[PDB]
Amino acid sequence: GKSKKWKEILKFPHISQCEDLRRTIDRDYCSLCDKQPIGRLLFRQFCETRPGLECYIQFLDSVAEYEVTPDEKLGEKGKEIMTKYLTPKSPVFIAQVGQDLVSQTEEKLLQKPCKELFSACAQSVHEYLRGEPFHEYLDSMFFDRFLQWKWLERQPVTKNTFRQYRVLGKGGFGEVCACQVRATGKMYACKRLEKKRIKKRKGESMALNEKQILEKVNSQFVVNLAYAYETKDALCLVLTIMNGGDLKFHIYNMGNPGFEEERALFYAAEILCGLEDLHRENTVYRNLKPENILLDDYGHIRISDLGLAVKIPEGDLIRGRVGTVGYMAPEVLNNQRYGLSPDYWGLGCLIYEMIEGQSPFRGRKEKVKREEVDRRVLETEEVYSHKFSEEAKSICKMLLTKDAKQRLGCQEEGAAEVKRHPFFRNMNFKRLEAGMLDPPFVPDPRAVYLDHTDDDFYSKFSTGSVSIPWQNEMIETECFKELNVFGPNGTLPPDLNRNHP
Ligand SMILES: Nc1ncnc2c1ncn2[C@@H]1O[C@H](COP(=O)(O)OP(=O)(O)OP(=O)(O)O)[C@@H](O)[C@H]1O
Ligand SMILES: [Mg+2]
Repeated sequence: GKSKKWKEILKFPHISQCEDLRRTIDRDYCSLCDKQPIGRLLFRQFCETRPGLECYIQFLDSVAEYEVTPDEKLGEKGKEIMTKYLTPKSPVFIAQVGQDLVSQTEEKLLQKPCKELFSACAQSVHEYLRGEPFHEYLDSMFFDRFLQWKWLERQPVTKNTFRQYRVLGKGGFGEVCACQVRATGKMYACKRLEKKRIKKRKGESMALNEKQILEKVNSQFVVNLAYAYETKDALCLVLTIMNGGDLKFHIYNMGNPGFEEERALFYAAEILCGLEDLHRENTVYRNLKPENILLDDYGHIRISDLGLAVKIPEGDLIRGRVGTVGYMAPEVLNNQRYGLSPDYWGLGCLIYEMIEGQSPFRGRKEKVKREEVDRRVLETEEVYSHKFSEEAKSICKMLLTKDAKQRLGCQEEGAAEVKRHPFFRNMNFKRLEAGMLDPPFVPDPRAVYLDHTDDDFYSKFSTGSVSIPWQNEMIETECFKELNVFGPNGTLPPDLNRNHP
């Protein structure tokens, strides 16, 4: 439900207003033609204009198809790409790949198909497009149009930018509205943080830390920040909305308690991919527990509640002793200096609890004081049942290795070590990362499953819209599709023409 007036509020500014942006935007190929959703479409749209560029995009498109293709049909899709782009006769023959590079891929398929067959040629294409095609696209009307989208992105976010609907919960610092953008109609979830609740607690530092972690992560498996605006009586964090309920609910109230191993595997796989993205920024999450893994409407999961997460300077350790009783890694309970390893401890606790329907150190039916829980965590070896394949016992007791020095993924290799583990022997992370795999359970839609130091913090926190999620909102809500229109027969529309404003 877009507002009746949306075409105006999202009206492109005239190109003449974007001059500041033009000189300040850093002209990085990978950012402007790929990381930024709308710049990606604008560049691809620029390549369709000239013919002989268009085959390079058609190629990269099919490589992406081939990299997820079911392993049974991998080489079958390879042959098709070979007879379309890697053969001199074909009309969409890509020449900047070189007759060398293709002759090598020709025997790569004769030497059995792997997902990285065409990865060679693809880089050859990206190395070319970064060159001449990019700098034409910059001095073209499609980057002028990209600047207009950026102009709208940087526009100021206020309470009137949204519609705050039913409240889905209550939080430590405030309630969690279910807000909608007026112009686009996209649904999000507000995290309302009452003012004085921060002021009395001196929680500014941990509030700003959360906002900053949230906006620096672009992951499918971690809640994303789309907006950070301040109001007269709160500070809002607009995030990904997740209505599928949380994992705790599905482990216990929907479960046996517990999942089939194959069901738990899917969840683990995504949680693992989620942790990998946090760990690219060398950020540690530390709050892994079932009730913090949320499900969306399609049935996929994301990691929620990052208020306990901190960036770690590369090659430096942190100290904490924070978390939840029974989901705290040994090194945390001992208040030792640690790195990212607590998060693989948490993976072990999440895979165990999903298969067995209870914590690896606390019976679902057990009364135990906090002390004995921790004692077990540090001293007792957990037990497994016939609910666990050999493969699943293995991964868990490796992730639940007391000594974080011999714990999975805690070596230089990292999460790559964990994906290889035989528990994911049947999991295809490329297709998972691509959404090709169907979640095991799909949730039914209609279900319930006062000074200047503050003025400083306020403005540091209230930075506005986040770039990547805001451009995705435009595309998703077909606001890009409708508004991104040019002139009849490839001519300058009036908003991109300097001759008449
Ligand atoms: N991404 C989201 N989408 C929809 N609702 C969400 C989302 N994230 C959190 N919530 C809701 O927020 C409510 C709980 O609030 P919140 O997590 O902020 O603090 P809490 O419940 O007091 O405990 P804690 O923060 O320590 O986990 C729940 O009702 C949950 O459904
Ligand atoms: Mg919270």
